[PDB]
Amino acid sequence: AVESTGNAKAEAESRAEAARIEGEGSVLQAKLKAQALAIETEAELERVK
Amino acid sequence: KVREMELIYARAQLELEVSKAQQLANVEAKKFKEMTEALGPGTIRDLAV
Repeated sequence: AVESTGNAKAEAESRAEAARIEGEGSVLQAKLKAQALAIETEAELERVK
Repeated sequence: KVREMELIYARAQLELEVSKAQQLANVEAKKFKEMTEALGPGTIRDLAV
């Protein structure tokens, strides 16, 4: 019981432990993407204006 | 920002559109009036008579 449940628990815990990292990284990259779209559409806005 | 700039832009192009259309409507109506008065207002009634 302790071996099998411990194994599956460690495995799924590793899964979530990774997923939170790519999640937060997705957040920071979402922020950089937000700035990118921001300044890009802003500078482009002068052109279309 | 893009909906706003597009809004004022379209507002400008549209007011310009109704303006020019009003102008052509004016020269058209004036030309037609000058012609119909040049011809004789009652003569056309005789033409339809």
